[PDB]
Amino acid sequence: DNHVYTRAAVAADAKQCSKIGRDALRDGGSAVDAAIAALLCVGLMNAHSMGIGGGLFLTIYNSTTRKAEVINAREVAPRLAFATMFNSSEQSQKGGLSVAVPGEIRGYELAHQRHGRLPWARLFQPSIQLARQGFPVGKGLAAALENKRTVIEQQPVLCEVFCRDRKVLREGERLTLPQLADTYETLAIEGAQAFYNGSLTAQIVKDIQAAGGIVTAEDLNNYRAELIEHPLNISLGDAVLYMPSAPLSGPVLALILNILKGYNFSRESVESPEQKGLTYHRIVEAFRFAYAKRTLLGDPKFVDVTEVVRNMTSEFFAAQLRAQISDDTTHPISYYKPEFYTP
Amino acid sequence: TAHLSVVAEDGSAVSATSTINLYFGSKVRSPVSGILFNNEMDDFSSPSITNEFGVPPSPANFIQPGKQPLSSMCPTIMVGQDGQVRMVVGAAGGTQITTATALAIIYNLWFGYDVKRAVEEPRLHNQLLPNVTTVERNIDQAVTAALETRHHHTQIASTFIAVVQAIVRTAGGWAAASDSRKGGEPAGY
Ligand SMILES: *[C@@H]1O[C@H](CO)[C@@H](O)[C@H](O)[C@H]1NC(C)=O
Ligand SMILES: *[C@@H]1O[C@H](CO)[C@@H](O)[C@H](O)[C@H]1NC(C)=O
Ligand SMILES: *[C@@H]1O[C@H](CO)[C@@H](O)[C@H](O)[C@H]1NC(C)=O
Ligand SMILES: *[C@@H]1O[C@H](CO)[C@@H](O)[C@H](O)[C@H]1NC(C)=O
Ligand SMILES: *[C@@H]1O[C@H](CO)[C@@H](O)[C@H](O)[C@H]1NC(C)=O
Ligand SMILES: *[C@@H]1O[C@H](CO)[C@@H](O)[C@H](O)[C@H]1NC(C)=O
Ligand SMILES: *C[C@](*)(O)CC[C@H](N)C(=O)O
Ligand SMILES: [Cl-]
Ligand SMILES: [Cl-]
Ligand code: NA
Repeated sequence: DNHVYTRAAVAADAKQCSKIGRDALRDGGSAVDAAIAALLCVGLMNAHSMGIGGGLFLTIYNSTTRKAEVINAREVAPRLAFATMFNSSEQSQKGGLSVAVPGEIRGYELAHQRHGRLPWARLFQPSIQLARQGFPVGKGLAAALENKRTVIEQQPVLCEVFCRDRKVLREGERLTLPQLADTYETLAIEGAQAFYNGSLTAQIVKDIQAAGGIVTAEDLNNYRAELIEHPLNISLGDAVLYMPSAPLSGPVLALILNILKGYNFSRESVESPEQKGLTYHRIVEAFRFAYAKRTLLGDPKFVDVTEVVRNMTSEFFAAQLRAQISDDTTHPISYYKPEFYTP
Repeated sequence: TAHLSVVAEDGSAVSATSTINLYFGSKVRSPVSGILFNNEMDDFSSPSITNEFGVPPSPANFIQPGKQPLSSMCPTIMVGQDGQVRMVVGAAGGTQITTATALAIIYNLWFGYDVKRAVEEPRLHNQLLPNVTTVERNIDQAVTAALETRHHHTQIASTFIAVVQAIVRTAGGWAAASDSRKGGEPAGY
């Protein structure tokens, strides 16, 4: 009710899922078991945001060894993909051709193999129940359903679960996910292999291909979640911050914070409107300097990013950009030197 | 995108961000398995597609078989010099994720806002291209004034800017917060 807890805590975007995380902890799960259990739930209650058809990254800290690690389970382009495969935004956003190889379940598996304390099946149990029984639609999902009402109502396979009497579900109305409940049940009993190289695989490929996609059984068989033993860190006062490097945005985050740390913000930075307005102006300028360098980033396995990244986490480099922030004015785009190619 | 933060009794922690990209992904749902497929292919840059007005394609982020597309996601853990977790934080909401994660950190670490306040506090966003500062509906309007007089063109977000879930160590224990912009709520013991 105050949400200050003596022993442990789960912060998720649905109360029911934070609770499912919490119970995992109570029954002796590691922080990873709890994250997995809660994620499986969020994939049901906030089905518009995330799920087993997508990808994930986990940052994990072990208080005993004092080591942080990152698990990369983000989607990858199918093997039949190529640079000029799309000719409109619509082609990249809708239908089977827009689908990248899902990494979610391989990510849960790796994380669980390294850090799990509860049995795999136990992590699925409460979400199987929830998907079968149903739940009232939450605030976030109801707004997403509204936003995309037209597309949902015109697509009978989405209307099957996301409508009631041919119109999108509203907040408070009951959402049931009977097919997903069965898929979760299969995953819980057969493990991750059921999705990638097992009893669900041919159906996955058939569904993606029927909607115009190009994902094959080989794509799924070959997918691997990746352990990263040395995540990005930066020093901030007496603390360190761990976060994912490229292809994620830890280097942008690092650059924003390293720019701003040389201003020595404190309570006083927001105490009067004069300080407050200058402080927020400096924040926007650091956003703009950091987003300037973002366009050089990509998957480090395909693009050499090591020098870009070394700059973006350098304090000296950040002090250089800080000295170009004017207190009295913002600037045109070219001032920040956005770059699309290395020098 | 969805973000969640976890701290366990032994002090270990997980910051997990997960995504199918746009709302409902590709809009392709399996009638058999019920899986809703991502449209993460759209996170790649294309030489063809008009990105926005005057935003060009990024060659580092072009489609190659087996490549991962660039992401805004950034699940973070902050640990103090003594080895104890200080903050577990991340965000959802497309391209506003990195800026909102930065703001939550700034708000708690430097402005001294408690975790609920740091999550609930109005946010703003600028990503250089496009060239506009988006501010939330209930931002302090002195801040809007300070930006406009420094020549920022601002506009108000029709909905909200990102979603943040956070946990912060306090003398009283582990203080948690979920973002009311999405309707979440924490749980613990
Ligand atoms: C777009 O054009 C390219 C090159 O002409 C072609 O190979 C590709 O199949 C096209 N994609 C779509 C979705 O029409
Ligand atoms: C942290 O590392 C220790 C020692 O290597 C290990 O015993 C323990 O299982 C790890 N903790 C978690 C939560 O995985
Ligand atoms: C499972 O893996 C093997 C390779 O070890 C492969 O030959 C087979 O096609 C895969 N099965 C499915 C259902 O994808
Ligand atoms: C932070 O990263 C740097 C560069 O990779 C590395 O030298 C150092 O060991 C890391 N610091 C911590 C606290 O993990
Ligand atoms: C790194 O920063 C230095 C300036 O500090 C600059 O000379 C160099 O071009 C930068 N390298 C890249 C790849 O951005
Ligand atoms: C971007 O906005 C700034 C702020 O007013 C302005 O100086 C500039 O002319 C705008 N356009 C470009 C192309 O930078
Ligand atoms: C649903 C998430 O907000 C989308 C995030 C985007 N695909 C990315 O930057 O990874
Ligand atoms: Cl379903
Ligand atoms: Cl979220
Ligand atoms: Na709270």
